Amino acid sequence: RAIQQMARNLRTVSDSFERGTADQLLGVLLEKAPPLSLLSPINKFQPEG
Amino acid sequence: NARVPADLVIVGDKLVFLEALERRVYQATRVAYPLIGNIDI
Repeated sequence: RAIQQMARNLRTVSDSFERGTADQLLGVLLEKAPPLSLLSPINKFQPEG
Repeated sequence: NARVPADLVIVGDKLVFLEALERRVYQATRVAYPLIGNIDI
């Protein structure tokens, strides 16, 4: 009972930052980018000025 | 002659270039792209 029970939570408890590397690149990739309807004339109202 | 990538659309019976030069030229800059003129009513 000493062999089977730390291969499943340091395989599953040392891959937590392998549950760490998608949600801090959309909290400022989803916390440095707001909304839409204005991009669309970010290509219909500004080349020359 | 030289091969050049451009789009050619057939309309009626005439093969015409369909150029929308806003990207290659007049781009990211300070020139008035014509064809944006104004009308008065």
